[PDB]
Amino acid sequence: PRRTVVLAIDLQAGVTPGCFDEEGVLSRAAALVERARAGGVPVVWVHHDPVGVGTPEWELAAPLHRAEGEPLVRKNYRDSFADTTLRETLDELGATHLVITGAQSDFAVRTTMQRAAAEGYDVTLVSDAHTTVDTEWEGVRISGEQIVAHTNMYFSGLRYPGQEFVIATHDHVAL
Amino acid sequence: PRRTVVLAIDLQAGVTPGCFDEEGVLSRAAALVERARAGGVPVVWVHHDPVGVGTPEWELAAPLHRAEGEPLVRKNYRDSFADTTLRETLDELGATHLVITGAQSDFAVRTTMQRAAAEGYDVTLVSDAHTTVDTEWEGVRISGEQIVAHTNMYFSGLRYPGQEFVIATHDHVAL
Ligand SMILES: O=C1N[C@@H]2C=C[C@H]1C2
Ligand SMILES: O=C1N[C@@H]2C=C[C@H]1C2
Repeated sequence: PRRTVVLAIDLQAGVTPGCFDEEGVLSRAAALVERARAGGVPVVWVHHDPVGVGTPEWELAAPLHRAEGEPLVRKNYRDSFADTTLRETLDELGATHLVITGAQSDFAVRTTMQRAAAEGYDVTLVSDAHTTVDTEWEGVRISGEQIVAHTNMYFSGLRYPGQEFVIATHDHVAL
Repeated sequence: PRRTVVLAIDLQAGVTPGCFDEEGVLSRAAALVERARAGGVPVVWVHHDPVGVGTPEWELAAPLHRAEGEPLVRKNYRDSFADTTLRETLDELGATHLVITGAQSDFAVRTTMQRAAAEGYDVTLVSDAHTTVDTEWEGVRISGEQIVAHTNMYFSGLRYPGQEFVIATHDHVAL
């Protein structure tokens, strides 16, 4: 019995500013959430507490809004499963398939989606609904755009025995 | 009781050719393995069977050589723990800390090191002893060099409760 859950990670006012394609990604994530709501697909929100619990920066970035009855999981690390209520929350919902949108592509999203895969979930990465910022290391710059693209490349070929991984845009993903 | 194990991933003749800094990375991985051997630190080799089991491409890339008594784990997926004897092998050795070198940075290395973190290991990524190739996706090119650099950036800040993650060069890593 496949049950899909939309998992929206760290889409917070203090996280998304300055990210690649910021307005576009936030708009498509919002559309995805609305599509899920209309289809009766559960949405689970994840917030990174070190952004500053109790501050406006911690709250959802516009135009995102949490609806009544939608779980919210708070975390202190990149992995949304690490020392959190996520697994318990997903088990209570009977989730088998996670549709992931959020930020940042190379940190919380990267770590959570691979953890999800390791735990045995089917996972769909929403290719046009995650983002991050430009960075540089070891004397080379890597743009947010490159990281998003490389992230989608990686996920499109990800495989685990008995598990299914799908890459799709926000308007194509099967909910 | 911290026990360090050097985990050398997919350093195969059919994998490394064309990779960024190919000769350098292979030479430093070899040096690391020799340092580990001299220090009595166990080395565990991982080979990707889909490279072509029984073919020369599957075997270790020069100048790497496996020593007597060094375990070898065979796998079919990016995650070296997925449907393999890795965990059993590491448990038998009492491993608590994994020092990771190998290829490719963005596939088998990326997936194995994050899985290792999820499983609860302390992990050290050997910053100058992993590599991959240039690629492109969504109309943007990302060089092997950029992927290696971004991989090291990611790992340097990785955190889990009660776990330690270290980034260090092959000649600096504590064995
Ligand atoms: O990807 C991410 N989301 C939170 C802010 C930075 C990391 C943690
Ligand atoms: O990183 C990697 N090592 C093997 C060849 C490609 C992936 C699997």
